[PDB]
Amino acid sequence: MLEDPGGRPRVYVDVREERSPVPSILESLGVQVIPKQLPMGDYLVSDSIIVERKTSSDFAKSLFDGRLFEQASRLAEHYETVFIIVEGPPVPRRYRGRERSLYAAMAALQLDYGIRLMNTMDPKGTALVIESLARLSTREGGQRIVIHKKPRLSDVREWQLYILQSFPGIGRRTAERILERFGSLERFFTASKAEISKVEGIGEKRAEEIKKILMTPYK
Amino acid sequence: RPRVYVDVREERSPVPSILESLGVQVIPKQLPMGDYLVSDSIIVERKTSSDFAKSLFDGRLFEQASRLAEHYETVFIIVEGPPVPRRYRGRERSLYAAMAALQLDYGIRLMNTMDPKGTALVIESLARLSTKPRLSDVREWQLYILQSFPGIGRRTAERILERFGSLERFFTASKAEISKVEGIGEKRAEEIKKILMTPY
DNA sequence: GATCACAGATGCTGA
DNA sequence: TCAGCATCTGTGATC
Ligand SMILES: [Mg+2]
Repeated sequence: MLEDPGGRPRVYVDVREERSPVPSILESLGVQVIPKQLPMGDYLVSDSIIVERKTSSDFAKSLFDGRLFEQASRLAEHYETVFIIVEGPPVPRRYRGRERSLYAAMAALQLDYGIRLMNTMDPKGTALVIESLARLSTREGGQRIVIHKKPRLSDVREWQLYILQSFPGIGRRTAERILERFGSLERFFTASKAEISKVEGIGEKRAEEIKKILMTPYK
Repeated sequence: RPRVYVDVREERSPVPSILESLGVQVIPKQLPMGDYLVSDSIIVERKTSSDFAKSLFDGRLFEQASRLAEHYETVFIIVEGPPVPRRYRGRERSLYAAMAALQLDYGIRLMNTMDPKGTALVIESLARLSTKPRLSDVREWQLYILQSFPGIGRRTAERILERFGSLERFFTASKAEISKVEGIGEKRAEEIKKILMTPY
């Protein structure tokens, strides 16, 4: 339903991912690819889409590490839309028979925290899926769809949001609202019980908690 | 014991037999659309990889996607086989793009399985499956929050709070003040203040 | 036609 | 994706 094509295709790569064949492929499809340290995940696609890239075997490996679902729930807490892209065959040779595990995980990542899975065949596939997501999610809409003014994509904003999210009571939406209000973390970290409760979604109780955290001296 | 309703016309599929033999109660119903009804909320659509592709290029896939999405809260399309069948090497851009569009514009969820075994494993999983961290002492929330800054460990978070005794105090300290803390140099300090001070 | 208090709907966080 | 519950809101009783 969203109609209009958006701006210059742009995404941020986390540094740990920078190494991939993926970024060069991405640039080769005309996507601007900016390598930065992101709080989480490997590709920042739009303000509310994070992408975590995993080879089918790292998918497997981290399922049994315990790594997978910790990472999973973090991503799902902080971004409104999480894509895990699995690159290569869903079940690698080395992992046959353990398939009941793998597919079960997939079904759980999907139902438990609403994460979204794409399976790609190679880097180029991942690079295509990322590029399409980038394009699709930009796009401002047509019939009866308001267009809002949208914050420019940045890593610095992402961390500003990651830092706000770490507070009790402060989640995805509120962190955003806190930024539009105060314009700055430091202006926010400086306001009063009163002013922090002005925010849609925060009450006296959560405001008190926040203030008390900001101010209580450390023994 | 998970129940799943299988549509009559899916019943030629190899999948349901495997389902049966994993303890899933396979019941045939006459489905309004879809291949397996996993709950009232959750419908599954099973397509072979080159069926997915064939129907991408017919324009049936997106028509089907439409009805699935309108008539059910959650929609899965399980695509059995490699995402890009040989017949379609060279149109992959078109395939993945459709996968992107299915998820962002229709909200539809995809799985990719390697064969009927996987598809049945996935279905069974869903059938069953729908059947810090921090806790409030202020001192601890403090060490948590600081530790979500780039580069900052627990030991550095400690030392930060030793020097400045308060977050509010740290959050307003000078680049020079901050970068002197042990385990925060110029590099990490620059980022911190950039984070602290960059406007919307 | 305005306030208000409060009970229950909304919409969030946190996973 | 969704439980659990904080925050918000619509309602209707009163002035
Ligand atoms: Mg990764």
